[PDB]
Amino acid sequence: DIVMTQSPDSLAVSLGERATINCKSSQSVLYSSNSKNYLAWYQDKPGQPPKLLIYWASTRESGVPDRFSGSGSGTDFTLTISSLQAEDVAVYYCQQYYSTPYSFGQGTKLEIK
Ligand code: IUM
Ligand SMILES: [Zn+2]
Repeated sequence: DIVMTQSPDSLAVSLGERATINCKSSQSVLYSSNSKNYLAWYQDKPGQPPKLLIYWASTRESGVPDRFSGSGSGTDFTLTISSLQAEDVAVYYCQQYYSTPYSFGQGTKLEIK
């Protein structure tokens, strides 16, 4: 199974500062025919359903501000929030949908320092 591993498990960043979250896939999720990374990022707020933030590893979902940026190819991916705002507090998850069963990381709890 393709296993997704996030780092760190928890991060306390100060408002206005940058938060960086890593996600590693056990095998490449970069499809050579497409040249696309089947990697997604979700933002999950307490008690709320998860919201899709970025897909194809770097494409932002409609409405998502550009301070959220996803990058990486193959096996190493990153979610960088430039200038963390109070509403950014949530657990962030990466997911691969390269091949079934689709899998997620254990999440990274992002908090205001
Ligand atoms: O808080 U919720 O998937
Ligand atoms: Zn901009």
